Amino acid sequence: SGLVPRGSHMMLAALKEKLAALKEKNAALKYKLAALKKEKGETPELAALEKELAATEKELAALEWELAALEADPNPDPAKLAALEKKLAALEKKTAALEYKLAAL
Repeated sequence: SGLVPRGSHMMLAALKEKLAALKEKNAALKYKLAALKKEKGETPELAALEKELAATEKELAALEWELAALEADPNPDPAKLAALEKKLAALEKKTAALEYKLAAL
């Protein structure tokens, strides 16, 4: 099997920390968003951003279950780990853009 088990073990740990950092970063945008909702009202723009945040929070919770099941697998599928890394990478980019967009409002 070579370095396949070691690569899966290292990628599992990297994705676990990546996901936990995304959960904290996305939850912190709730407080800034609610502050903007209080200051400006629940505008159509702020309402749409709240749905994005809620949807991102919902997906991170589901991907966390997927990561939990892969961590319990004695031989996790490297293809599932690679696909999970790609999803988290895209969620990182959406969260970074939402953070800059909330700071600009």
